[PDB]
Amino acid sequence: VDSVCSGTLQKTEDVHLMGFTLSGQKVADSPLEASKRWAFRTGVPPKNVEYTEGEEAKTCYNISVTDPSGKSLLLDPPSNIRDYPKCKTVHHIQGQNPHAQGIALHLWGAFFLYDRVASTTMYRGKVFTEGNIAAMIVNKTVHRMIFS
Amino acid sequence: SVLTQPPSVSGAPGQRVTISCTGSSSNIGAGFDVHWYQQLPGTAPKLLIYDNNNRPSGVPDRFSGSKSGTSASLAITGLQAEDEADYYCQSYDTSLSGPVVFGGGTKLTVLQPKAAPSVTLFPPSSEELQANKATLVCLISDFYPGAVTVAWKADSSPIKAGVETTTPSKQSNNKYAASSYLSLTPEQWKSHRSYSCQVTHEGSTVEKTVAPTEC
Ligand SMILES: *[C@@H]1O[C@H](CO)[C@@H](O[C@@H]2O[C@H](CO)[C@@H](O[C@@H]3O[C@H](CO)[C@@H](O)[C@H](O)[C@@H]3O)[C@H](O)[C@H]2NC(C)=O)[C@H](O)[C@H]1NC(C)=O
Ligand SMILES: *[C@@H]1O[C@H](CO)[C@@H](O[C@@H]2O[C@H](CO)[C@@H](O)[C@H](O)[C@H]2NC(C)=O)[C@H](O)[C@H]1NC(C)=O
Repeated sequence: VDSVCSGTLQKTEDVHLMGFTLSGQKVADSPLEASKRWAFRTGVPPKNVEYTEGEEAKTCYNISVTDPSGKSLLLDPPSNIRDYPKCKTVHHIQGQNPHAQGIALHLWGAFFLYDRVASTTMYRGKVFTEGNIAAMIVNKTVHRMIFS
Repeated sequence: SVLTQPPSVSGAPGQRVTISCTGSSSNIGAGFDVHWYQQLPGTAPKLLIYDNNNRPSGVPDRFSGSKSGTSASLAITGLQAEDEADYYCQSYDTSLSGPVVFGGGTKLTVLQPKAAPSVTLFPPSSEELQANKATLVCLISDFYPGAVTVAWKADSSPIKAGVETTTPSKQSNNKYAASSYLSLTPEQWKSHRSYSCQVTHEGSTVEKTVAPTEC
């Protein structure tokens, strides 16, 4: 129904934020292609946001990037950053950048997805996949049937 | 070994030959370039093909590279005998296996005709004999294929004892070479009239002989 009143939210638990991948959006995810969407920049503070469920990822990345001196250009992961839950193929990459400064920011405005945490930046050594999230109401009964 | 290559590939001269290299999603399938190396027997690898299909100056137009899907291949047109070597494929890797990955390696064998061995047998050195030791040096090289039988016989009676024989190994001309040593005491060398080392290749047996002749 198109009405504002259509829909019921009984507990906060029934708000579900789902992470959908860019691979699921038929976007090229090869490491060489994927990296063309990532870029370094200063003056931007990385932000993180919690979500509840996510799509099984086609591909993920486990990346460490430094400057020539060996100092990471990627931020150390916060306590609450865990490797993405379900990746079919992880791309482990470790290297250095000759002339880059700041932090890794996704170009499309998409998020770096980890385990129930989306971010505007790439965390060093943590498994992630690219994606976006969407909010919806799912009651427990509906939730129980899907996941079981 | 992570990238898979043909254990062995052959071909006649003037022929077009192909050497494959297929990996996983990580090494090639991910989109990473493929590099090829040439290794002549006993030497260090040479950059043959880089960035999938490019030739560094010093490489013939006879050589060409190609990539499609999870595979990459090397093409040789106008196959020369010079080309007989060991071939290796390279690709960046995103798997647990490290960034740089090599293939298993390929024995490229360009056709050779049958070649009878050149056998030279030397009697124990007089200097060596002074040390109370005595060895006979049987040397057969320039032959193909790499397979020979060595027989040692005091006079007319063969004896399979004191024998140290090598495995054939090809030379720069891609023909094999093998050496055999017979360890005797100087008195055994003296006791018999003559010693004979005979090598059997292609149904034809070469029987050189030596004897205790001081001069
Ligand atoms: C994602 O990639 C990172 C590397 O970029 C992997 O992290 C590595 O985790 C292992 C195990 O925790 C670390 O090994 C140990 O390191 C300590 C020193 O910190 C050393 O004393 C031990 O002997 C051992 O080698 C490794 O250092 C660490 N690397 C970094 C740069 O943090 C991570 O495991 C990858 N994730 C997955 C799911 O594979
Ligand atoms: C949402 O998905 C669309 C569709 O792919 C993305 O659009 C791409 O945006 C980039 C950057 O502007 C362009 O280079 C591509 O050509 C666009 N794709 C298409 C098919 O038009 C959009 O950027 C995505 N945004 C988020 C937040 O995920």
